[PDB]
Amino acid sequence: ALKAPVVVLGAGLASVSFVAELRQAGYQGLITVVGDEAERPYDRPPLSKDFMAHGDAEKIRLDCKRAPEVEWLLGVTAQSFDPQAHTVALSDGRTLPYGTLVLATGAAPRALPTLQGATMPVHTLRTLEDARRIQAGLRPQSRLLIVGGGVIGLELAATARTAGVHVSLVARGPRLMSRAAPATLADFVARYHAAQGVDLRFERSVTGSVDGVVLLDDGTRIAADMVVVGIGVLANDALARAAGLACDDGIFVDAYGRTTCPDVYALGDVTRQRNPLSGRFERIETWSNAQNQGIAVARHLVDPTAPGYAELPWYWSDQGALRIQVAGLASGDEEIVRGEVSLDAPKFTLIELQKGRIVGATCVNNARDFAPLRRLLAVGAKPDRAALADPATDLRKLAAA
Amino acid sequence: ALKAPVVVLGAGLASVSFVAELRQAGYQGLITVVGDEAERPYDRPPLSKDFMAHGDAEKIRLDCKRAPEVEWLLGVTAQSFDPQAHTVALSDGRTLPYGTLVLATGAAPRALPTLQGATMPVHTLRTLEDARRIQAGLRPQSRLLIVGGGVIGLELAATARTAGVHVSLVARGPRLMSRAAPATLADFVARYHAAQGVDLRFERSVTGSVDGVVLLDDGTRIAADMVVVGIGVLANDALARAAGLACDDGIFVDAYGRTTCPDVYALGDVTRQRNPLSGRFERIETWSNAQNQGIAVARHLVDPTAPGYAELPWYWSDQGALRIQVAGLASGDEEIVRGEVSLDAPKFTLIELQKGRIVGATCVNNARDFAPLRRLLAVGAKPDRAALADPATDLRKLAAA
Ligand SMILES: Cc1cc2nc3c(=O)[nH]c(=O)nc-3n(C[C@H](O)[C@H](O)[C@H](O)COP(=O)(O)OP(=O)(O)OC[C@H]3O[C@@H](n4cnc5c(N)ncnc54)[C@H](O)[C@@H]3O)c2cc1C
Ligand SMILES: Cc1cc2nc3c(=O)[nH]c(=O)nc-3n(C[C@H](O)[C@H](O)[C@H](O)COP(=O)(O)OP(=O)(O)OC[C@H]3O[C@@H](n4cnc5c(N)ncnc54)[C@H](O)[C@@H]3O)c2cc1C
Repeated sequence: ALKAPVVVLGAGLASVSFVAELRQAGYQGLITVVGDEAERPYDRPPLSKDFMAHGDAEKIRLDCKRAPEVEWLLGVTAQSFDPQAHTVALSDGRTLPYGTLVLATGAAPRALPTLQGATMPVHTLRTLEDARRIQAGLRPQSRLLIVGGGVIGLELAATARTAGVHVSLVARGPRLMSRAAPATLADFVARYHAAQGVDLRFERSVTGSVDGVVLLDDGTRIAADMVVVGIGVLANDALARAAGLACDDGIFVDAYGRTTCPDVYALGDVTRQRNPLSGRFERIETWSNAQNQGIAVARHLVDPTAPGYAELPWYWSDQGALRIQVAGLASGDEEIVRGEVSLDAPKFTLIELQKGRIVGATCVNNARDFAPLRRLLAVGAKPDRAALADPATDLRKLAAA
Repeated sequence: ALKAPVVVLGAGLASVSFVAELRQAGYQGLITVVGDEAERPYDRPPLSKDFMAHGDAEKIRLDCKRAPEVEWLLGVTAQSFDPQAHTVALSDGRTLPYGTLVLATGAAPRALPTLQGATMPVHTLRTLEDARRIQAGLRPQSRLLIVGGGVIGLELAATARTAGVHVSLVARGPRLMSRAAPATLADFVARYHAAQGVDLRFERSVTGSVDGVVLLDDGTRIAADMVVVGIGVLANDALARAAGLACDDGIFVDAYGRTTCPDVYALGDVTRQRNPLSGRFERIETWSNAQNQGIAVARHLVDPTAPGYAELPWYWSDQGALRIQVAGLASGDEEIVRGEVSLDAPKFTLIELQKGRIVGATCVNNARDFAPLRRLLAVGAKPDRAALADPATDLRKLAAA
């Protein structure tokens, strides 16, 4: 079952979390991790946040201390694996044997086809190298165009505005954060960014570019010194596809992290997995999934009596003055708004319900509300909805009860 | 790998095809098939076609002759399996051991929630029992309402009209055959059915029913003596879900038929699998998939050097005077029409292309064109598009070349 030696492909958060849990759970056999980036393993959320603003990579490294006795092959690419021979072929000419192989290769930013032949700077923001490259170009009074309405681009937008950079943003949909964000939140977030000077263009797509100017599908133009594309990511599932595993922009796994190939597991951004709230398979793209799924899969490998991965989804985003936290589903049949939604000292909570049952929650500048709401969400609580609205109500009391 | 004994859950076409191929390929160990219907294994396409019209079940049985030495447990339901203990629990109190378990449990018609409390006859059409029940009610001059725009309902519509039954049809979309049928075909098919007296209602949904009358979302009513619901099917994946396999309205499998649980495979209508033309996972709902996927998975189990399942999708439908055949994708960036599209002696061929490459084809009353088109499709031929249109052109010559 858990057969030594263990080989993990990828050295991001999912991998680090997985190998630390293997050790903590008591597995003492060989663990080897192959990571294509020549970087001490590091966390990505700071890259569009404090790192983009302050530049110290030694504040963003992951703690591999809870993972003793691991050989990390950094700067090495796994090129293929042979699931019959139980081997992995590496870019440096070496081959690793495995008893258990774990694919934790993450995802990469989607390229924008219309900007393929561009003769102006066009970047994406995924790696430390990407962040350093973008940061090197955030000159005060320069012009940045962000393509896409997702959180990472909005975090970059806020960071750029704080740095004195002019920011325009083009999104193909009618709202920001179309993925897993309640409309009420998305609308407020647009109002916030507009108030901070972001030039927002909804329902537009990029059709191309000429001599430093980006073209839009309404026949207009946006001049910029740099474009940062953030229209989503694609799973890094090429090795899985070539080896015959079931994949579709993501490696399909069950709650034990098993792929369709025996002795091969997958974790984190590279996986397509069940969302227990929707009951549908989705590629979850969050820090909490990478950590939590890695831990759960490791725990169950060492102790097969342990339950499978069962945590419900959530994420956060830091956009200037907005500390955003979102859990569960973006919508149900009812939204309750706790507090006022205002640009004057923003602070509010949203609760999404389905037939009286909490299926999601949002907190903006209210971390204290978020933890008990996630607990109510996890048990599918059906609380009094006037109480949920009632600003008197203490949610922590509710959660403990 | 292929470990004896073999147990298959489900005794439909996928199962029969799979076990016959195991025997033909040379596997000589135990094979036991569990089938919940107390019926000699039978094919479903006749149920909305000649069986509905003539009623002889002994014309629709599957040939199990190429599957010698198989014990068929008919009228028995598999209630669960334990993938650790390698056992299956049966409804008759017995337990089967397995070395290799194969889930071939098909799919069941979706119920229409708005008709749940109906006090008039409401049926679906999947089984021999269903067909006999519906047929018993096809009284000449009675009124039948079909809900859904799919092929099975249209086949029933044609059969009913031939039997002197008045037929109305409600579809929520703007066209018939919204799934895997080119719009050109769907439009023609509607014209055909309307000409044969079917009362077609597009862009309407059923909101309920009262005392023998069905209610629609445009505020109107349709009286009927019988409703047959055909709004699609849902995979019978409950045993897989309970046992911890990756599922989402269908059991995920790779091209070897492997699920995420070692020693457990799945075939046919119950699977969600890669469509090589789209490169996306889909639940394929066709006779040819059930047969071909069953054969390919069996072949590779006996001979691991054999390739995985690789056949491209296709189906046919018999609707009165229309013998419809459809292969590949419904659309690309180009459609070529061979022949005239006319209700006067219907006979035409459609070819769908993507950047010059054939990605799909349709034949109406032209079986001779269909076989070479499927061959051109399989190799992704890029033929001369004037030649493809040119009625002189012989496609069989093209295919052999
Ligand atoms: C800028 C940014 C900001 C973010 N902010 C937040 C946030 O505030 N909150 C939040 O919830 N989430 C956030 N995320 C998301 C989060 O960081 C991801 O969910 C997480 O990184 C996924 O971890 P992972 O280990 O699965 O994948 P990854 O971090 O992508 O790690 C995979 C590693 O494997 C490597 N690899 C791929 N193929 C091979 C190969 N063949 N051989 C060797 N190595 C290979 C990759 O290059 C990569 O280094 C952010 C992400 C980014 C990029
Ligand atoms: C009326 C009709 C007309 C059709 N016409 C066409 C056509 O013209 N062309 C075409 O391409 N396709 C057609 N099809 C589709 C085609 O028949 C299916 O794709 C095919 O039946 C799928 O085969 P299967 O073996 O995967 O599933 P099934 O035929 O559904 O067989 C599965 C069997 O497993 C049983 N089962 C489920 N759960 C259990 C359990 N726990 N224990 C034991 N047994 C269980 C089921 O009850 C069923 O008997 C038609 C289908 C129908 C219903």
